[PDB]
Amino acid sequence: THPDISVDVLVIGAGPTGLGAAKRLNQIDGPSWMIVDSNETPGGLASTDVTPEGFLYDVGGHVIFSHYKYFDDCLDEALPKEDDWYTHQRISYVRCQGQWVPYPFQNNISMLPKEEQVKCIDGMIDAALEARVANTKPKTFDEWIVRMMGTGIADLFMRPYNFKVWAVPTTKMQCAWLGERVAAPNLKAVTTNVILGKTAGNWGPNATFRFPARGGTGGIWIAVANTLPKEKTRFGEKGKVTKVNANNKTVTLQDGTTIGYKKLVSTMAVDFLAEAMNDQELVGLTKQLFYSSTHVIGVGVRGSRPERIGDKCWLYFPEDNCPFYRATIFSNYSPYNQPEASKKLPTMQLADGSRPQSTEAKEGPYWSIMLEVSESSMKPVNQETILADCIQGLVNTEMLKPTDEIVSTYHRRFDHGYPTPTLEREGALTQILPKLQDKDIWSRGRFGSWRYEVGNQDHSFMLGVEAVDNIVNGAVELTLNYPDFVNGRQNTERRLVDGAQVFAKSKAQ
Amino acid sequence: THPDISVDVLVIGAGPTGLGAAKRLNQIDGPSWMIVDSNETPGGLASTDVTPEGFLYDVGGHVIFSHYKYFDDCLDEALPKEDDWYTHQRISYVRCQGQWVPYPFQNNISMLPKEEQVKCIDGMIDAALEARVANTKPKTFDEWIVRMMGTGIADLFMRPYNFKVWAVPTTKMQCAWLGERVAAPNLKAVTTNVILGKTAGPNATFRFPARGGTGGIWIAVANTLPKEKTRFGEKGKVTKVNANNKTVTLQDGTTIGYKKLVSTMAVDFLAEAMNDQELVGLTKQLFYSSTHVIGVGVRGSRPERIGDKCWLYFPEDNCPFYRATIFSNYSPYNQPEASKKLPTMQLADGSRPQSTEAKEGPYWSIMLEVSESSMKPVNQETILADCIQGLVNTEMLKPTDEIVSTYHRRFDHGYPTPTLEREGALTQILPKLQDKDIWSRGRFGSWRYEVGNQDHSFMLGVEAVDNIVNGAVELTLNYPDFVNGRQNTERRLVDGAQVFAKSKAQ
Amino acid sequence: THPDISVDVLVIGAGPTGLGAAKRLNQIDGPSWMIVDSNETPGGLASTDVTPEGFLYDVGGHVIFSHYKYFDDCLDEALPKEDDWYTHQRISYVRCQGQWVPYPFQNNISMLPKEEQVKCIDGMIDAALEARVANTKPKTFDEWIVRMMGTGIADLFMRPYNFKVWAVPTTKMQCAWLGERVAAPNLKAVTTNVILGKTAGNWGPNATFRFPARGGTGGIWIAVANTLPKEKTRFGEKGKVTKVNANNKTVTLQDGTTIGYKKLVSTMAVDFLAEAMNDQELVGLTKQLFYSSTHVIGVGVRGSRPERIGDKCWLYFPEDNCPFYRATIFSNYSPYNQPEASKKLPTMQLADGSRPQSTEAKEGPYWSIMLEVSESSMKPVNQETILADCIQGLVNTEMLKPTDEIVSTYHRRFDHGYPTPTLEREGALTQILPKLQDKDIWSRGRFGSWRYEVGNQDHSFMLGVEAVDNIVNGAVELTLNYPDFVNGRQNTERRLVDGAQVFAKSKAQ
Amino acid sequence: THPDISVDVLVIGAGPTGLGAAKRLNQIDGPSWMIVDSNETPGGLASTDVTPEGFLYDVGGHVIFSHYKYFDDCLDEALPKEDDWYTHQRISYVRCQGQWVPYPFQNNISMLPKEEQVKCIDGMIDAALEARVANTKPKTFDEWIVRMMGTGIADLFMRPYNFKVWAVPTTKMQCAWLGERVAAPNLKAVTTNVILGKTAGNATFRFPARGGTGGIWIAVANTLPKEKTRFGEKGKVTKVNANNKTVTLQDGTTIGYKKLVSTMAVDFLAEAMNDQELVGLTKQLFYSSTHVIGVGVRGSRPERIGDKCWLYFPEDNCPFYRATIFSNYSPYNQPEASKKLPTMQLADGSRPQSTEAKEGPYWSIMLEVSESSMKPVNQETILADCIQGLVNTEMLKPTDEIVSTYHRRFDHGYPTPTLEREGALTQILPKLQDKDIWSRGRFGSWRYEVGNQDHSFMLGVEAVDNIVNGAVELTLNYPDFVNGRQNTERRLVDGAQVFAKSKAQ
Repeated sequence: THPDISVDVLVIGAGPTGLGAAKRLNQIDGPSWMIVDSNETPGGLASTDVTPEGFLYDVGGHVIFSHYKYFDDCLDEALPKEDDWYTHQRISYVRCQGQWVPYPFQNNISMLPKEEQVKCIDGMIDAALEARVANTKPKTFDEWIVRMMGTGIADLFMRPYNFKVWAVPTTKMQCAWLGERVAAPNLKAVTTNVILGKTAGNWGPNATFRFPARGGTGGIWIAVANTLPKEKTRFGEKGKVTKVNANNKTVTLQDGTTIGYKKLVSTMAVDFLAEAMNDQELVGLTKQLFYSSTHVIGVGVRGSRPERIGDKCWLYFPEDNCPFYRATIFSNYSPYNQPEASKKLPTMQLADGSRPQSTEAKEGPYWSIMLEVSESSMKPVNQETILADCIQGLVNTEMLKPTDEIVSTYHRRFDHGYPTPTLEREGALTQILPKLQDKDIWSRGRFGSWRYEVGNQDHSFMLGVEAVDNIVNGAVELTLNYPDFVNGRQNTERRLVDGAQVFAKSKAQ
Repeated sequence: THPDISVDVLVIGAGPTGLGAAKRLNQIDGPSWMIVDSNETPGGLASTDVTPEGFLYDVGGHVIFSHYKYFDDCLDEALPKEDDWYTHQRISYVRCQGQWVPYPFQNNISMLPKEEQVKCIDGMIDAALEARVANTKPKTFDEWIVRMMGTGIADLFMRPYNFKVWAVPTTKMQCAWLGERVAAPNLKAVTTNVILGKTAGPNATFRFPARGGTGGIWIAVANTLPKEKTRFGEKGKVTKVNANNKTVTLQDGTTIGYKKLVSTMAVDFLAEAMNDQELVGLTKQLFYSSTHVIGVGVRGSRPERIGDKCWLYFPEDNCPFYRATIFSNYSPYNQPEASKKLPTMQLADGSRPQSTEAKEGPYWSIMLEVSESSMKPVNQETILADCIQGLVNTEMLKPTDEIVSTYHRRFDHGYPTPTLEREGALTQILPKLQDKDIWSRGRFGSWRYEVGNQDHSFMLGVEAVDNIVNGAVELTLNYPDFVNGRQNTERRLVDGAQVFAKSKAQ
Repeated sequence: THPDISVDVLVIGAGPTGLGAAKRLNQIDGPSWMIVDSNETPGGLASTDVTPEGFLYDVGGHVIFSHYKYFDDCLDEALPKEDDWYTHQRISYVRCQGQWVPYPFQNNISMLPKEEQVKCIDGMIDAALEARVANTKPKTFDEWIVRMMGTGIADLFMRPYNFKVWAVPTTKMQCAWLGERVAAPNLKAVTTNVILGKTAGNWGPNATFRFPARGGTGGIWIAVANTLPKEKTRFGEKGKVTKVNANNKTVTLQDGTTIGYKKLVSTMAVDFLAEAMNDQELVGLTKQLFYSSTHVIGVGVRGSRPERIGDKCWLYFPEDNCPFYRATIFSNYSPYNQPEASKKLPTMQLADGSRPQSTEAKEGPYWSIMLEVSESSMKPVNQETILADCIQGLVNTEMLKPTDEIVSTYHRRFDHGYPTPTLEREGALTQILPKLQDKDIWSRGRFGSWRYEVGNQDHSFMLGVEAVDNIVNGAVELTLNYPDFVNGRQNTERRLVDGAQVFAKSKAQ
Repeated sequence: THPDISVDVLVIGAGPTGLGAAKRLNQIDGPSWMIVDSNETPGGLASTDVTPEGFLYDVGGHVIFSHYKYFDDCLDEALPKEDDWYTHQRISYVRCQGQWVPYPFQNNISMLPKEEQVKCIDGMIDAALEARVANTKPKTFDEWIVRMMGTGIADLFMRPYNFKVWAVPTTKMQCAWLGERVAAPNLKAVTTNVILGKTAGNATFRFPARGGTGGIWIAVANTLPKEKTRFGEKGKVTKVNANNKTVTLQDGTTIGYKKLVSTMAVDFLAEAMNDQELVGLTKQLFYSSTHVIGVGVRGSRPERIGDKCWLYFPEDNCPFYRATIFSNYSPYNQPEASKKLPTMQLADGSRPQSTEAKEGPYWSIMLEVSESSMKPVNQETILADCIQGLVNTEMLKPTDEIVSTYHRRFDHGYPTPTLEREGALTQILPKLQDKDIWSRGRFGSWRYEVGNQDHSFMLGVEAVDNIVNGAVELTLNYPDFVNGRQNTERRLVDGAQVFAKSKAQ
């Protein structure tokens, strides 16, 4: 019984990964292919929501750094205008004891209370002397943190911050995900800055990342998707997969439609994939994995951008005076992420939670704040009070004066937000992925692979690109199995226009 | 002006590297391509010569272990019959003080005289203690050796042997080529064997062609190539390379135009043919050694003591060769059958035969290698006599043994020497050539011994093409450690592209 | 009220320590002095007992190495003839798995089952590697052992043997007592003998110790005591101290006699001293000290000395096929430690434990075996049965045949056998000794100072000598406070005839 | 034949070492003894000279820390009044880049310029990381310095300073002499101070109120029975016959001894013995000569330099390696304000306005300069260069009026801890010992570790105690042992003397 549709390669999911596979599939333009997604808007969790008042909010951060030229070609194609991008300085600050400590944290303890400085330096001196002798590798994320920068810096930043991040204690996670690099501290660099009292960090003006002028991050994956042949695309309720028969290689859609495939590139969460296949073996193995939920809170506020935050990026918060682990002045990325000044809007509430004087609609200008909070069984989140608690924190950290007028609020909860690099992660993945692979199924992506190391928009995109390259050209899936390898090098070989397309085109001439 | 022939991808050289490139270019079957070689018989320095008496002798050894599936696939295609191959045990012995020490050397010191075992163990104990503290990497091959297995084993084996091999002292060579594995000994392993007296079944295996020798593989492989895209013989000899206009001048005058050039000739010859004085200067910084390949056919049965098909390494001074093997053990067709009659040329002791009568066999064969360089000269007139004598000293030939054949050929460019100055030159030479759309690859193409093996060189060409076409990462070129530490299964002789393009017609 | 007797320096106890003080006091011959002991026979716990059948047994071992020339002069004086001493080779064996493993045990594992050789070598290799990096000192006797020769040799010899010796597990003892010599194994030496199958250790022929030709060890201290002015000695029931009044510097004897002193050198067990002072403070502190009891078993046997046991030395037993931790062929030290061959003695029992054939008295020759068993609250000893167990042990270790005729037996139990180098030892001693010192009481000796490191005859003797030298000439008590210092050097300065005596005799001339 | 005099024990030299032997010989009061010295004034190179103007200068420093109670007892006896001593704080400074770095140097790098602190901490971070792995002992003085405090502190202070002191590069000297304390820096201690910006290293030493340091040894000698002494031209040793145990004096007097305690320089001793074997071995020893300069200045003492202590100078803007405001130890080391003295010259070197003698008050400075075959010293200009240095280091204003100058050169100033030292002494000392000669002292034993006044004094004390009571010579053979502990056992009144007195009663 032949299916309704028959393609060589079927890509499920129109996120960075899905589009990655699709963009390479369409570049090779050889075997037949098709891409599906239950959402009519391509980009997935890399999209950009908007508020009724017109405030944009990235659901999945932004690419501050790409490791592949291929990824760059694909972005340059979608948004080819210099006016499509706003280059920004890669900045970073850590909120510690009423201080904005620039990245990296260690090289800036010179602006912490001197007593604290001592506890830190001593801690590193211990880590530096133990490293000089260390003959083993760290077993947990915790051990990895100590060895790298002593207990002192381990009690002020890393430990407490990484809990608010992964909602899981550092002792329950592996550390191989961080890289192959030796866990050894640099005393000279840290002591020097303390002595000179010198402060530094970020990078100027060389280290820069680009952000899309309009539409937020979602606009990027939208533009890319539009470079595809629309007949091969299938987005919306018509593209929602409900059943996956790995045995006869047939996918059933929600309406009932069935698609046959020779190779399957799945970018949905593997735990969902397992159920769609109804394989109690995979469902059992997938349950061994672990993830955290994330609350993306947004806050629009009237007035110009406060001097004390100026040029921006993200801010890390290791302390207790706030529920969020990181924040960001999203208004600093592009003026079009907010309504213009002329736009008039009523004030919903003040920063202290008080009532607005008047309900009248006053005009801008406007600036916007975006932040994130993690949820898991070890770190529960009150869905109702977390938005108000964030606004409180924004005040505690002195990012909002209680007299600040909030014009817009935002709050969405993502069940699958962070593929946790637990200690049991690989023990499970070393079974799951091979099994799926035996069924000619390439499960790749942030939750398709379940490896945070390669969950970035540039990594995920290449996962798809490489999964395909493997299926067709038998290319090695580097990013999937060797994160350190790709990260520690400039990947420039593969381009949007390889010698194949060059020769086939000059072939006509 | 337009050249006589014009192809997208021109491959120069018909060795494993060249044939590797050709195989991928022919698999992809997209962009126009052509492979040339000044020699009319494909295979290059991986070919098999034959003596007038009928003895086979490979000139570039054989593959004991493949690192890629794509390499196996191409071999299966050239020799599809099980009968085309013989499977042998991977084994190795070091001749040290009248003893045959199993590989690996350090795990079998229990074969050495005990007094010597002490000096080895003590040395490793020093190594083990220093490794516990080491915070840097070895800088020379010699440093690496010491850290790995101490001075005891260094003076007994590693140091003397590696000079006989590279014709260059261990102190003049880098050590990164050996891999990125930490230079630290394993006492517990070494001590255990000595204590238990144990000497380290199915075992791992390698395959050798039933007929033709190693060269027979590359001939069969080249046959699966569209003959019209091949040009072997004096008609394919490259005499000039114009990198500016991308044109290659053959010996007969024929000119070939290319977009991409995969050159597999010695990069010092390439620079010459380009008349690029800059490259010639840089290329002079590289170093290499010359190898003498000697072969000896002898009447009678094989010595009982040495039945295994493998390598025998010789660190000592009682023989000029550093490497030897009973080539007749690999396949019974590397030497004439028993019924064939041949006269005795000389006895192993160098004496004269009693008569010139042509008698029957059977026959066994030995091959051995000798290295030559400015730091290690070789008398080409007496080297063979010295080898035979050495074959007596190592008790591989009785002075009474009857020698039936002698083979002797000298290869100018034998080994690409991993010197301390190598990468210093190669990081200039390769990128520049790359800026002219020229992929200089291979044993002497890229000059890296780490990947100068048959299976490595073959992939250097394959990957080079895959880089030119599908924009693949040349992993074997820039990351020997990576490809060597894993099983390269992805790339196949039949990839998804061919499967899908074919089933499409259906 | 004034004491019946008055001296400047009073020495309580006529063991090696007390005798040492007396000898230096008689040599100086300046300040008035007197030495008392409740025992009629001088020598203390370094005496020699005799069985009815005429077998000698040292209750306190014998000197195998002198660390001081002064100790030599005094022995030379007491026993001036060459026919008074027998010089023997310092040899030693450890009984391990049916093998006599020469000292040191590590350098002779080349005699154990090869499977054992492996576990030992690996252990040392681990020890050698950790030592190269070690930046701290061992805290207990156990850590010190592991650091020296790895767990392999630790589980085979050290650990089990040292419990049988100290009646306390190696984890409950300090290791400062062993010396300041760095705990690091010698791999090359050990592996060499294993490879060569070489055997050596019990040094010869210049590593020698001398032994008294007659009277056993006890004869030495009896001869040494005789060199003293008898009117200054007071041994027997007339010399028993029953009370010490530190406040008015008076001692009360059993008969009621009182001796007044300026300085007191008390060589009795410090815990008993505290009790004879009625000082509850010192009694409490002294309770924190720990000791073990020792049973000394003797076995006289008919026949010549077997060939295997051969020469004169000590034998160590880590294994539990015997109750004793060390044994010695006491008949090899001197022919006069047992009856002559013409002496007729009946057979008491056979080694197997059965009753002999006839009760008739037969001739010799005879040989003797001496051994020791420790006792504590953690290692109890059945006093009624331990003798038969030792004899059984001698059979199991194959020192006696079941057919060997036992002619004599000996069994004495010493309550205070060994001063135990527990972890709490110096916590108490650094309190006890100073307090007694403030009262002008030099508490010195095996149980006077409670430090086993210097509890030997040669050490003890000097503890007394140096105590007197400190009292009179203000000398430094090196042996008491710096064990390593004296042991690691040749003490030749102090002689039985110093310049003081020489210049006084020549001034005479 | 028989000698003019015959004693059981003869002591040669009335310096701290010799007097230490005489003090114990007299305390024991048993065997016959006598002590000689070619100088009528006892104290040796621990004496105190005086300028014609009335300024005192110690030729051999002063004790800042005693390691023996016996040493204290003997000074207490010589100067029994409390008014005899002044107690000052133990302190010292290093002059580095117009800065006064408190001791110890490392713990006060927070006084150096910021940039310099980086080089120093970076250097120590290297030293600390290497010591964590070190498995051998330093072979030279230099190696010891590099391991202890890194190359930064080495190039800035230690290396250049030590050459000015020993007149020999740090690479030519052993390092056992500094002690057996593990050569390893303390980062936490050093970093803490820099971080806290705090400055730190009560602890005191005593200095005689009158007569300077020499006054001490003069009083100590006075406690000896004069008939057993013999100081002056009459006590000069000119010959030593070690075979018949007879010493000849300059006048011709012959002294017969049983044991000889010689405290003269061992190289001179060998000469006086006419023993070519020892003379040869003695040549392997090395020493530096020292110049002791004294400056008398009119007016009050500079504000910033009020503490009486040592000031060390590693830099080359002055020839001296150490200096001290000797006028801060006691107001009696210089003339009283009412004293009238003419100005000899100004600190800038120029001439005075008038030659009239004006009143004080006065203050004083002393400094030391080393000399050797590897560090020559011009004797005719060294004084003027030291004055210039005092100006460069800003201790003297070019307008300061100099009222007195002192300059003496000592051939045998310091016993150099060279690499060859022990190889020579382990032969020389035993050989003399076999001849019943106890060659002890600063140049008698040649070991700088124990060449201080408190050590030297004990070298004699223990030499006698060895000859008489058979005591171990700890100070001679185990400097670390005696230094790392408080030596309280031996006292000026031992139990021997208590029991002899109470025996009379």
